[PDB]
Amino acid sequence: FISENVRGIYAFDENGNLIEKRYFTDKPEKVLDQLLKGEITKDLEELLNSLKEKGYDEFVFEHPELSRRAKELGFSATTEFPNIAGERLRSNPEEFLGENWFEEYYKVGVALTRMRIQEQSGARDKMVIQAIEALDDVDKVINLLVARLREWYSLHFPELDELLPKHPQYVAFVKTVGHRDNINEEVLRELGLSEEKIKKILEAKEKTMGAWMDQTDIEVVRQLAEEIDRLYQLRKKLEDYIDRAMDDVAPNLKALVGAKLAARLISLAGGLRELAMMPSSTIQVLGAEKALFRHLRTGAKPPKHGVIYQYPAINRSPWWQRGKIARALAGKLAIAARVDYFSGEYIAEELKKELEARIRLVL
Amino acid sequence: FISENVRGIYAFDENGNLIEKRYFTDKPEKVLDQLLKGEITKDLEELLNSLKEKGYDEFVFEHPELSRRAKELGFSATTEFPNIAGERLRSNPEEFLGENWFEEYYKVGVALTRMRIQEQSGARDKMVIQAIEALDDVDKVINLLVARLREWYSLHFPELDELLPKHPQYVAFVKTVGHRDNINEEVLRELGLSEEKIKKILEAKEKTMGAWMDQTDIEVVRQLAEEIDRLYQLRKKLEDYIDRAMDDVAPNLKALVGAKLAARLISLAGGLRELAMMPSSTIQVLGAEKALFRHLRTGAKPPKHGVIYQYPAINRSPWWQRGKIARALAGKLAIAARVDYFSGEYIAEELKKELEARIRLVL
Amino acid sequence: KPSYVKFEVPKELAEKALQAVEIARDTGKIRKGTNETTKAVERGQAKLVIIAEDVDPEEIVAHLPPLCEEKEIPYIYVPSKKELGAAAGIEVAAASVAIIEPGKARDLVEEIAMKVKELMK
Amino acid sequence: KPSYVKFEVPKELAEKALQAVEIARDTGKIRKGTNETTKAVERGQAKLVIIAEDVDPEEIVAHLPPLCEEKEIPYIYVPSKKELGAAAGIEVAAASVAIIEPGKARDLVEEIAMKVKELMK
Amino acid sequence: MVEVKKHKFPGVYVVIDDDGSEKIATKNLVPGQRVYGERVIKWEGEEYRIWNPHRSKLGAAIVNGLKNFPIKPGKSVLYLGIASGTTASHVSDIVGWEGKIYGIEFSPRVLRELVPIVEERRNIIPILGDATKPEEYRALVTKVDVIFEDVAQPTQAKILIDNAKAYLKRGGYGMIAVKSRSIDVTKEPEQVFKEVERELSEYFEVIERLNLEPYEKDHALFVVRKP
Amino acid sequence: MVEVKKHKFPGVYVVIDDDGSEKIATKNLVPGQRVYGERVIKWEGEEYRIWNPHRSKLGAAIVNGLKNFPIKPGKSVLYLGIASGTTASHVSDIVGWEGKIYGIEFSPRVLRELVPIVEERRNIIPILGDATKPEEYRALVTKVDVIFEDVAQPTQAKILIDNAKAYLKRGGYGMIAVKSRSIDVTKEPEQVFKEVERELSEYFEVIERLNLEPYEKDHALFVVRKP
RNA sequence: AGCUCUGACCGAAAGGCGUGAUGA
RNA sequence: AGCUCUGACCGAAAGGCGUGAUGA
Repeated sequence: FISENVRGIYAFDENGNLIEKRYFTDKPEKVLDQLLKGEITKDLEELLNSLKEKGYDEFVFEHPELSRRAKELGFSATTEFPNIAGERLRSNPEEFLGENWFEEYYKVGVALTRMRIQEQSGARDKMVIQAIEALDDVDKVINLLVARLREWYSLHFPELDELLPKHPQYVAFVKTVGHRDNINEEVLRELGLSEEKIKKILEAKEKTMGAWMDQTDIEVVRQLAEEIDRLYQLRKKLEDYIDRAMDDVAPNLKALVGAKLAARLISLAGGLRELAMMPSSTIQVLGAEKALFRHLRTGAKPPKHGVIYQYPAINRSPWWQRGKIARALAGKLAIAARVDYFSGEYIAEELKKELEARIRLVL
Repeated sequence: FISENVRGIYAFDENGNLIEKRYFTDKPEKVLDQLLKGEITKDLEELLNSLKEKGYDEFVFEHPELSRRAKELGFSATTEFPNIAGERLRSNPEEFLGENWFEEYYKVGVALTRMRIQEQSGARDKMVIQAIEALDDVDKVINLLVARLREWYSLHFPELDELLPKHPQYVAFVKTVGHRDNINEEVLRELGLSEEKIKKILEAKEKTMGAWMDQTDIEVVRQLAEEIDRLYQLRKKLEDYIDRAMDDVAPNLKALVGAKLAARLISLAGGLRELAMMPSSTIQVLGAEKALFRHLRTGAKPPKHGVIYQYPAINRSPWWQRGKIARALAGKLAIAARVDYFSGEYIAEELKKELEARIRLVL
Repeated sequence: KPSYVKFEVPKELAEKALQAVEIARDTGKIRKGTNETTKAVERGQAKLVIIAEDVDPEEIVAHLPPLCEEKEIPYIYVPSKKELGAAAGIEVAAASVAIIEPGKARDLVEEIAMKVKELMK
Repeated sequence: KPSYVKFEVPKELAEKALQAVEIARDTGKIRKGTNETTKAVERGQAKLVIIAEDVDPEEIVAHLPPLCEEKEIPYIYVPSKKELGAAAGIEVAAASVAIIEPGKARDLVEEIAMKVKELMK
Repeated sequence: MVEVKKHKFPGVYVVIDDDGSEKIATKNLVPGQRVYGERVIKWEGEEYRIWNPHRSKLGAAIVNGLKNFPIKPGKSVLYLGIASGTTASHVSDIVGWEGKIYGIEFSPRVLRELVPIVEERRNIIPILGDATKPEEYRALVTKVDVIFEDVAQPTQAKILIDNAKAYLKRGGYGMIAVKSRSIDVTKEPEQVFKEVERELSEYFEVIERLNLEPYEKDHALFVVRKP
Repeated sequence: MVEVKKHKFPGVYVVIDDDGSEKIATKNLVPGQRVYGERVIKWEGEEYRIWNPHRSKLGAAIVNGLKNFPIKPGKSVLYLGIASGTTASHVSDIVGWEGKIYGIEFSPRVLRELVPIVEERRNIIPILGDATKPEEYRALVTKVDVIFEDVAQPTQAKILIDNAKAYLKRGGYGMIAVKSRSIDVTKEPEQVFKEVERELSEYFEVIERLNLEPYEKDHALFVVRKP
């Protein structure tokens, strides 16, 4: 059945036949970026329905997700690589693309490749470092404009402070629910909200110790909320950025310990340069003196060694053990950094593998 | 010429005569609020253009702002009270309004009022107390999210950090100008920016120690700037709220020291009831934590600075003198608190005058 | 007929209090005035808070009755405030006063107490 | 032919160092291995940092050259690592080592110093 | 015991109440209402709201024998400082259905306590305003017959004259209650009272002054005519 | 001194340099262009791009007498692991104008260093992608004649089979370069080389292995063909 | 107040180990 | 490690002042 071109989305008859196609109405490079990764677009759904006009319940794709979320919407589909369609097109492209077809595949590709590739910059180890602290700020900022909104709105509705302890849903409530007498079973579940939840609070609306607000006292407070819920939007696009320039900075540290933790590690370094250029001993313990800051200075849990201890494997394993695993990931990490600084070559699956099988053990 | 009704905006001829009229197209309660305030709306502007149309440069209004911002529209107007028009309409309204014209002046009238008066509440003293602190939080938050956007965007343009030290502009630079090469004289002035400022930077743009960013690095930072910019906006609407609820909480305190400092004093109180309920001595010194040092490390004597000292009269007044002036404003405050608590009657100008003339002096 | 007066005082029962301070000013203290009267009330130094029915703006002491009920103290309105001034330390008017440590007049006070406690409902 | 080797080293001036260590391990310390080698270079503890041209991935020490020109330390590549291991304390390979406190070899050291300052361009 | 018979003014009634005495009182416009919690009394078919001189000045004014009183059934009066409405509630009774009152308070909390009243008693129009700005209400009022100013504020003398040019119609009256410290707390009551009269007579004719004792202290009600 | 005459392989050339010796080289596809900063020599009318075995593995494999070499003028090759371009800069010269290379880097930073080049030399298409997932480029490519996989990565044996099914066409060859600790760092190179040979022979016909010494340590090229 | 991990030795064997053990 | 401003007396006089002086 279905596969995609450098020009359009084709849908092929079970034998060899063309059925129908939908040409790309945007810049192809832009639509392919969405399709190739498994994402579904209008041009593809414009198709699916047009196929079901002709009467097709049968659907076959080239990517696991095009088939998954093809079910998540209507249609019954199944994933198969070099399927009849994908095979018809790459098999004899000239058929579909004319006598110049390569000069085309060339353009749309070089084009798409300059889409996903950042321009040449020597600052981006730090631009990340900003972003990674910049949302450690957005995190202070959010807790605080929450404590406000919490007790402030708890003048008009005290109960629901410890009713909705999960911050984002407290917020969106205030942001949409608004005034106390607005709440109802229907729009209360619209938020998440178990069917018990929609009960536990709904009695709390009907009875209450809550003072009265009007179309004005609300409309400022429901203006706090609209803000918290854009700061959140800012946090997403802050991580959405780290997890991208982390492809262009340290593909390796990224692919090893994760884009965030890779940015944090680069972070208390002073940069990428100062990371690759130090031992693996100066690496394993790092946020140890940022997490040990909790006995005599500010105070918290019994002091936690290191930043890198957030590695799922460092964590799911115990005292006695653990320890020696940090000493290891510590090692791999120093390496990933130099390669990353100098080369960028994705060697990450090697040490990733050398680590995994590494320090199997005593107990 | 031009006077407003409970029904439409009428413009009359220099003698007695009609000319034309525009009826209120939305809820008259709504339009009038703006018009009566001195504000200019479209119903008005739709008229005057039509009046120019019949050849009138001549313009007169009953309000000072309707004329002053009518000139800020072009047309040469003037302010005169009970002008030929207002006199016409208020003289014999049933000419224009039929026989039931009062029943009308009534509806639009009770209607306009219920709009401007806040609904009965007993929490509103504590609502202002959030909103006053809730704007001090928005003040930590802003200095903090500027601190970020300052050095992060300085990677790309270090210079301009100390160039535009006034924050609200640095921000809007980043937010509109965007990339270091988007900047040009035209859009540099549209930002504020003296005729030199548009150079002192434009020179730096042209050569800089600046790192390099592309449509992606920028697009995030310019997204931090779009947030600073909505936080500022969230400030405006927070004080705007304070200055309107003071009306319904402490009309006097508000009319005495100002809506902000009013709400502040209501804050380190526990509310109005407490503010009202206590001496003038427990008032003059309120915000007293910081006066200033001389024994922290040095040696000297201790005394104190309470909130109310920002009263322009306490402030422009000197050493020797002053705090005798605090003693006073403290008292008229305690009185303002009580009538404000119990009554609401606007007695302010009485003790405002009791204070002004008060404690003129020895130097 | 001020609206900050809860109950209806007799014009002597007052007078006994009006002179109850007069000589309660001696071998125990009083605290003249409404600023340092409100002082004593919040800190409990108040034995009985005596007030005036004259005082205007009627809101200058209109706060005392609620503050007193809260702090569990008896109060009284002596219908004239110029007399209350002179009956304390000095001529010039006293909108209200209270007594901290009656001194001379120790037992000479709660008379008014037993009487205020019922009369006010 | 690795690209992290700046200067072209003599087939001999190297083992002199490869052998300038072997007995430099006697009443003066050494700090065997690349980790504690990098350690010493950041703390000034390094006299001469000797490396190998074998080591791979070639990014495991590729960092030493830049870190030295910084911390103002001379460096030399001995064309084999397995050599360098044994010539330190132990057989198993050593990607680089350096000299703290030459000990035996005190002045037998800077011989390579002069050369290396002229060699590297 | 109560007896009720016509008082000299249209829309005022005298009562010989329980014992021997005389009080004034006004016909309740909307039977069943009670505004400020005052003593209604019942008479043939009808209820008359007592009006206590201690509560409303204009009540005290009339018990002190106010000579002439422009506020009479059918008349359109502008009322500045209408507050709760305790004081203006009564004039509503007088003025009557073809009467009209434009009430203006400034504090929003007080005027509120009036707004529900004006549903039953519909000859009143609560308008949140500032007398100091006549024009802010320019579009909510129509030229009136009497202006009425309470509003204890220093500029109150000019307040009346301003509104008077805006609204008060040629040859109609207006009358103001003055509290005298409202104007100047330092200098002697008559002197401020006397000053106030002059400041007025510069625009009106001041056809009367009446001091409000024993009820209210150091006030005086004037009535002026607009030429 | 230099003399330049044709090598046994269509599109490869030999040179007898300054003194006595032999190096290989290709005819630069776009005169004036210099990719990895390699020595270009001139000949009758055109330039020849020297090719150094220490840089390109398939350079070494060709100095070590690579037996058969499917990459020839006209052939469309899928190049997996195309890097800066030093290593496919050459096959571009051989393949020529009617030839088409599809390059796939993963690390975006290195690929970028290619992208400028392929403006001039327009037979290569640089594609950001992960060889592990062949479908991620499913619509940017067309069936090839040769596949070439470099990519020091453990699964790499698989990587090749996987792509050879989507793209490589019947009886099309492919050649992969294996580093042997890319796959298993611990166990003996001639061992992994074998277990790898076996892994491929499950899908291909393994038509060759050639050790890459002395140039590169412990690597080897393999050629396989597609049934 | 504001800043530093440890450097040959686990395994019965197999031999794994400075391209980090074990101790933290 | 957490808290409270002070309470008759300035003016030469005029008399201003617990409905707060003066000292902080």
